[PDB]
Amino acid sequence: GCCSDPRCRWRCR
Repeated sequence: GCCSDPRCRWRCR
């Protein structure tokens, strides 16, 4: 998953 930064939290949210 890339939900670690504000530049890779696309589908994260």
